[PDB]
Amino acid sequence: QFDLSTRRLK
Amino acid sequence: DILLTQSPVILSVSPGERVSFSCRASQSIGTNIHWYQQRTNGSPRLLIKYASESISGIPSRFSGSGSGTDFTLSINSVESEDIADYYCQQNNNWPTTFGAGTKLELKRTVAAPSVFIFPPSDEQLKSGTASVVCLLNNFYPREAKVQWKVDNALQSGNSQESVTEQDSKDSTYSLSSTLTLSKADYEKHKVYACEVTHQGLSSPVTKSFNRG
Amino acid sequence: QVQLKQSGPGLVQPSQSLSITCTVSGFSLTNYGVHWVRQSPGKGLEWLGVIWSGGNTDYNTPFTSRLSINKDNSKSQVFFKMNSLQSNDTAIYYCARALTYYDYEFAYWGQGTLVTVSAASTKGPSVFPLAPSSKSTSGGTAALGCLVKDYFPEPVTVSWNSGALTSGVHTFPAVLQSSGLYSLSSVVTVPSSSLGTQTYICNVNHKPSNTKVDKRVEPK
Repeated sequence: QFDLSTRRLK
Repeated sequence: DILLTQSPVILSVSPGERVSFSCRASQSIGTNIHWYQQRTNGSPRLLIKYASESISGIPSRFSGSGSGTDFTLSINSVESEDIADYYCQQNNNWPTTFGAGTKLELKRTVAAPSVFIFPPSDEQLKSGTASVVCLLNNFYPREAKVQWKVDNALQSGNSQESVTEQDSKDSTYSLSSTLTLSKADYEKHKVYACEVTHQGLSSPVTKSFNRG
Repeated sequence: QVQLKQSGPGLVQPSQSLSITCTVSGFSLTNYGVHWVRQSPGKGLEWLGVIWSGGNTDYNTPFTSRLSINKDNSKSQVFFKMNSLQSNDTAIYYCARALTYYDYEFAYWGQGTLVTVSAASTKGPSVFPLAPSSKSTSGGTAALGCLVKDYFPEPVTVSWNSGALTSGVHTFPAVLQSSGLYSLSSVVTVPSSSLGTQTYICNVNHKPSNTKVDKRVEPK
């Protein structure tokens, strides 16, 4: 799922 | 809309190894697919256009293949800087759609964390809150345990953790655990400690200070 | 060079409208179409719409009635506007340009605009030093940092010594506190023998609240 804080999938 | 399925969601490999990313389309799209790289806190970076056509400024280690419904993005010799998410995009059918993405993690040797502890500033104490920070720097793998103790009392529920994305230079992680107390509670106690557990340590590491 | 520069991050109330400006350079808007793409936790990357060289607009199906794209050719600006926002519209919004005037392979992206949809108020952060000492020192190397606490919404930018210090810097992802405010730390490792002659400053900038703070960190 995409994370807005790092712009990375978590 | 065309459904693009990327598989797997996560790839973990060692440097110098070859790696392949998959993108399967819900129906035939010919060779109308583009690939993207997204690094930490970055915008998408165009890598490959139309299945296999190369892009200016993109290293030669990046290549793509496939046609119809089955596509593959390849890296012949993966480097530390390749740590990123990879996305496919189709444009045979309007509207253009993207896949859910594949994450590229890198393996390396076990590295123990350097542990540092930071007491609250006097500045913060004036506002009535006390944050105590415990830093785990440059370690691998990602898994670690941080336990807080105030005057030998185990803390629970009053700390928060944050972990950096994988370092694109040395493949390590860093973690911060912050213990948050009220000023009153902080002042009523003396010994503050975070004990750290990790694979690279033969025994737990405890950094601690005394208030004052 | 070809560049796309978007307006700053900001908070948008539920049901209200979103507005973003994309200013371009290195090419003319009369020659290329500017696309709009967003990236949400829910749906990942998602093409929203485009405005072409002639001013024609195409909007993706779910956004045809609440999305409006305009531009000013002489000012090299593109204007993005979306109506009636809900919480799941919270995402990073990019503008982008394709390799050719008619195509859709995006080689040039704007830096992104992180839009937060919430009914809360904007709050600027307090900045506190993480002071170096004997308990942040290891083998001639000292750790120090800044605690950036109690702000809303995301994001904050942190640099050190106005960008002249990048080696050994880790700025941690923000975490959401129970108060509903974010909090974050940024650390850097330096030689302990430099603490006496070098000044270390974290440059904190929270654009949504127009809060700019330079915090010097020193041994206590």
